[PDB]
Amino acid sequence: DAWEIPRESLRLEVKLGQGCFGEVWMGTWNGTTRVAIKTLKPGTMSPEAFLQEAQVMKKLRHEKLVQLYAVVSEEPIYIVTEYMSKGSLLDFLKGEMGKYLRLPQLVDMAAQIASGMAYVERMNYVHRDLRAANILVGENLVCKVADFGLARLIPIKWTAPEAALYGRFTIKSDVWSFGILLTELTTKGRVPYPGMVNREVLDQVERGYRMPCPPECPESLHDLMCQCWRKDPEERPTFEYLQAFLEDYFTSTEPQYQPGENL
Ligand SMILES: Nc1ncnc2c1cnn2CC1CCNCC1
Repeated sequence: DAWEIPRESLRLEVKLGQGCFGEVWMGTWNGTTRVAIKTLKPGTMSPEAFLQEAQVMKKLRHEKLVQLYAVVSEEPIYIVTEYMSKGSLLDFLKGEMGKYLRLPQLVDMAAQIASGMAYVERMNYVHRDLRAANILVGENLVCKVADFGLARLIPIKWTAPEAALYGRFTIKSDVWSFGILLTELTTKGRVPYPGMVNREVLDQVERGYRMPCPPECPESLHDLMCQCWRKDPEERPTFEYLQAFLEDYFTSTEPQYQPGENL
């Protein structure tokens, strides 16, 4: 790969996370470009298994997908990507900033993530783990889809039933997850299905249960969520449709919107 860079060119500065996969750092590339750097522990995971997230990232390029910059392919492995200054969308919604986010910023964020996924749709990829913990936020409220560790070319509260039960993962099961993501945005990052354990969630959703309209969220936005949660996967809307609806929301759908205490 022309993706390869020399080890001298990477300076790992501040640690940002741990795991069984390894760890993630903020750093510099070529002493100029700020970057996110992902480490594998040479022992714990397969080298080929860790490198697969990068393999898929080489083919995909879009302004709302976190961009690969470089790799170090030999053990110890490093994966260099663009640095997203504000952490995961989940931490952003739950944190100091969440207090001031109102519906117009939240729906814009939704529109951006929809655009990223529309690209994934057009390329015939599936993400399979779309949720606020796997979206990253940059300067100026930019949201980008991250973490294609599971993403192929054909977490039960975020997973569509047909996927969780029978392994049928498609772009339409991603659309379900997007519905769940809309509730994370509109509740400031609260865990979906509050007070329900996982075993209870599978049961309920199979029997037709769906989350109610979150406090102060317009019913038209809840109705979009319910479209993303249709039992029949092929009756769920496309990411191209969702992008456009969200982009146009405040003119076409909710032109009379007024600010409230939380949304
Ligand atoms: N590209 C990135 N920029 C900034 N932080 C990052 C990344 C990639 N991963 N991380 C670490 C976050 C830290 C918050 N929890 C989700 C993972």
